[PDB]
Amino acid sequence: PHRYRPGTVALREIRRYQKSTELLIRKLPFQRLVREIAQDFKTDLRFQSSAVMALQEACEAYLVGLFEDTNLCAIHAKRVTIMPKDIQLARRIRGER
Amino acid sequence: KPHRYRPGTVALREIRRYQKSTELLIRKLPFQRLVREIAQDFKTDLRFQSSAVMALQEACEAYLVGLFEDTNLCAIHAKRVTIMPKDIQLARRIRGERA
Amino acid sequence: RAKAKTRSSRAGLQFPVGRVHRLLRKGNYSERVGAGAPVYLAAVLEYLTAEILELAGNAARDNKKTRIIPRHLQLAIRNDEELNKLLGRVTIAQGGVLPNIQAVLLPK
Amino acid sequence: AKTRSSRAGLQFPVGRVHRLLRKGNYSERVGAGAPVYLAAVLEYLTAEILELAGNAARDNKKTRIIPRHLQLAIRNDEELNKLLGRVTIAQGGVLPNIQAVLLPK
Amino acid sequence: NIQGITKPAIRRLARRGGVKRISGLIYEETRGVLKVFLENVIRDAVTYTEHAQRKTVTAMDVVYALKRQGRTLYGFGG
Amino acid sequence: RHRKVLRDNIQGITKPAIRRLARRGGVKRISGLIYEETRGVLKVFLENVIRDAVTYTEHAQRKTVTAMDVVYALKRQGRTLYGFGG
Amino acid sequence: RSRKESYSIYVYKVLKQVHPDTGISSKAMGIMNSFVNDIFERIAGEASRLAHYNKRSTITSREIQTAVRLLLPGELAKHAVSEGTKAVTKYTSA
Amino acid sequence: SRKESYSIYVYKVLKQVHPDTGISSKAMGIMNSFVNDIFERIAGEASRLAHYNKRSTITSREIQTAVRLLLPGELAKHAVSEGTKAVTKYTSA
DNA sequence: TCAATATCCACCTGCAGATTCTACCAAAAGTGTATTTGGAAACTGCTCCATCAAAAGGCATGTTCAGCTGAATTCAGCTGAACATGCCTTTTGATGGAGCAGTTTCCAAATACACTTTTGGTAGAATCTGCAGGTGGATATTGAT
DNA sequence: ATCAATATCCACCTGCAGATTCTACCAAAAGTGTATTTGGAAACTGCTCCATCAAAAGGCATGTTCAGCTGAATTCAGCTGAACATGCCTTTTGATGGAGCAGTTTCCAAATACACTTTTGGTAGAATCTGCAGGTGGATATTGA
Ligand SMILES: [Cl-]
Ligand SMILES: [Cl-]
Ligand SMILES: [Cl-]
Ligand SMILES: [Cl-]
Ligand SMILES: [Mn+2]
Ligand SMILES: [Mn+2]
Ligand SMILES: [Mn+2]
Ligand SMILES: [Mn+2]
Ligand SMILES: [Mn+2]
Ligand SMILES: [Mn+2]
Ligand SMILES: [Mn+2]
Ligand SMILES: [Mn+2]
Ligand SMILES: [Mn+2]
Ligand SMILES: [Mn+2]
Ligand SMILES: [Mn+2]
Repeated sequence: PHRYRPGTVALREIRRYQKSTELLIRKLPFQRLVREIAQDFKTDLRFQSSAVMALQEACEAYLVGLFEDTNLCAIHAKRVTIMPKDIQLARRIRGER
Repeated sequence: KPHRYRPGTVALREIRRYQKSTELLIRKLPFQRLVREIAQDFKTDLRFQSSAVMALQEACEAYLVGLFEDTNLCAIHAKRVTIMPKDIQLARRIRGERA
Repeated sequence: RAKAKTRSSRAGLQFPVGRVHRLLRKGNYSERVGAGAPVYLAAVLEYLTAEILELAGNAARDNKKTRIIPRHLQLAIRNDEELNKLLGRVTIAQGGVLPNIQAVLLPK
Repeated sequence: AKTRSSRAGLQFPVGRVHRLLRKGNYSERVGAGAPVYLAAVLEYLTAEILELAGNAARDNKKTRIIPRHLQLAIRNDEELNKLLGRVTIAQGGVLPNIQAVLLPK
Repeated sequence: NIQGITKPAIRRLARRGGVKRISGLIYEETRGVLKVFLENVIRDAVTYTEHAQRKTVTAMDVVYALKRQGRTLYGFGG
Repeated sequence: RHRKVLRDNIQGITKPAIRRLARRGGVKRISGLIYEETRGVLKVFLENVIRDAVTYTEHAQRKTVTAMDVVYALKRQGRTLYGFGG
Repeated sequence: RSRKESYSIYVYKVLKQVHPDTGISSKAMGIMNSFVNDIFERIAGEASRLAHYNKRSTITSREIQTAVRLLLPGELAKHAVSEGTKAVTKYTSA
Repeated sequence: SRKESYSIYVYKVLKQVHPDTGISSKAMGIMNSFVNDIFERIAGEASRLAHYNKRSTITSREIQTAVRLLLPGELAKHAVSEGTKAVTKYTSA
């Protein structure tokens, strides 16, 4: 009848995922999101399977990168919890906004 | 009394003033000296078109001003109002000028 | 021979179609350059310099000046979402910045 | 008839680099040494990365270099990291790194 | 479909990014960013597709789009 | 034919000038340590631009750095400058 | 004396068309030239790349058009594309 | 049909530094991207360099200045030597 | 420190998806020729860069002083983590048909050439004028009382 | 809820530095009559992309505790802003010598354009072999006590 304290398992996951390289977003859901968006620029499109993978890789490398800068912004404000405000500042300094 | 503006009032007066104007804020000669020094340490016996020095000063000031905007956002984000070295460092790290 | 008509007037343009055509050939962009390429490009450039001169001219008027200077170009660009993005990584010498003070800094 | 690579003492295709420069619309003409020089530069950088990725593999009890290994060699090298600072290596993950303030104790 | 991108999957991404604690509002915030990222890239790719007069988006179209957006990817033809 | 020795010119970027730049950048309050970090940051910025500019000067086999050298040097660094194009 | 070309003459014409009353300082004209040279570079560059990705050795108004859609944001693109096309169909009408 | 890549060359170079090591396909793909990218970067800069200086030919001098402007400190030095070493050898016998 | 629960870490092991090999044709790359021509000397005509002299006032420097800001200390209401529970959406193949990249095979239209002839542009000159820089009255704005 | 002390906002001048218009020579568009090449066009031909199916089985969606983090409140030492006195050194003008950019020609050494001859690299089956993914058993790291 035991539990790990808040954050212990979090650190454990940081360690696991920083060690691996597998894509972290489920494939099907992603392929579905991709085609939906594309459908708005041109209808009835077909995608090489590798084109969808390239997209998922870029997209996941971008988010992982964005979460690093966001973590830094949150720590800057003496917090340990990231918030929309942190993603906002990071994207602002990066000049994405 | 004499009269004394409260701290912050003149600073705000300065922001409005400098954001209204477009002239360079760093003195010409000192800046030209800084360029010749740094240059000299790279290659000797160099000369500079007058335009080149001015192009450099225009670029440096546009860059510092822009860096202070970002630095200012970092301070505010930490719920402060005074920019500190750590803010300038956070901005450059996120701008990828040096993770 | 026949009347000498500039390609610009032939395209209904102010910008130099001939000049732009030579720049394409001499810029090492491709082996060959189509006839309509320099016409289409000269028009896009002209449209863009007309869009920012329209806006700059207004800033000039707003500041009660009749002569457009660099600051006027900055205002027109940074105040226009689209041009600001197009030139988001460009710096305009002697243009300054837009007046903008964060709310938190104003007297409470 | 011996290849320009062997003559230049390289493993990289000088002939191909020459053809690629001529057809890439970079300039009107191309000197004979430019393909040689360029190919040497490309070979050297290639050896630099493979050398470090090979090491990264060895430090992993692996003999086949994979994407993760190329990522560890690059991000763990100041110069290579700067050169590829805006590049993303698919399937290479990220360097293990946890901000101090986030540790327990 | 954006909701297909789930909380736990966003948690994982966050984790690889070294994030320890996550505020509840981050999930919806993340989808918005994810969506702007994909729209900007896909749009650029489909433009390379339509130009090559194809009906199939190729890995290369994506690689060229990414390069344009300053997100150069290695491993798919460049 | 000896020009004097150039030393410590970074101190030519004075406290007042940095305060003005922060002002234009909209900064209201400035920590006492900002001034030395700023000079450090300016130094790095300048060197990279001057280094690249001087590299373009030498490749052109000139002894004079022109405004174009700086313009190409800035463009290389994704810091494009308008107004000195020639 | 190797004459140095510029777009000043045309920038000035276009200026008179939108603001008959308005003038332009030489520095501002300096900035406008940089702007025109920059956009030309970006468009031709992208056009160059585009033609190359499709084993095409020639850059046509079609390459310039896709370059424009890729480089310019939303509305600015829509309008530039219209003017571009309008100029081409007119030019071809001899 | 046919698709030329730098694979055999990367592989040859691999064996000279790590005779014992192999390389997965996905990794080979990454090395290709790497070589194409650096190639484009160097060629592209040499292109500008020649244009700035009104020259119609890209010589080894442009490739070298390009390398200097593109690669970080030590990488530039070493790359520069390898380059002139290869050109030297090529110009002799 | 105990003691238990759930995590990691190792050393082996065996099948299987990739890898590394092995066996052949065409584009590419290397040659031997004939022409071309880019841009490396060899001057030298003039920009414009480096320096010096002198005077003057805008501004940097260095202080005093105390307002109010950053930083340290509490505190407790909630948010966000850890988990056990229950369930359906993603994953994994295998089949099959079809859409559609890649090609081959034309050729009429569109480009590049060569060179002559015809001007739009650009380098000053000369002529014309915003507006920088000054200067006093509103009009406010700020801050003590 | 004034007032007094200052800073800011404006409209009125008007001669100087620049901007705009006037003039001429080319460098370079525009015209034309060939010579070449590109790439749009049907017709096919596989390659690989969607569907359609099924299971299973993770992996995700829900609720329940409650640990411990964030944000609100207070307190105050002393940092950093505002105001001043001083007088340094950047600015502003002018003038001059001369380093070194260009601007011209002159001419190979080196690159391009060709026509062939020979080799190498991309393919499409062969012939292994590196670890992924489990197993088991042995300390670890956490946590509640
Ligand atoms: Cl928030
Ligand atoms: Cl700090
Ligand atoms: Cl065309
Ligand atoms: Cl060469
Ligand atoms: Mn020195
Ligand atoms: Mn010649
Ligand atoms: Mn003093
Ligand atoms: Mn006190
Ligand atoms: Mn406070
Ligand atoms: Mn509690
Ligand atoms: Mn005329
Ligand atoms: Mn005035
Ligand atoms: Mn001389
Ligand atoms: Mn072979
Ligand atoms: Mn294992």
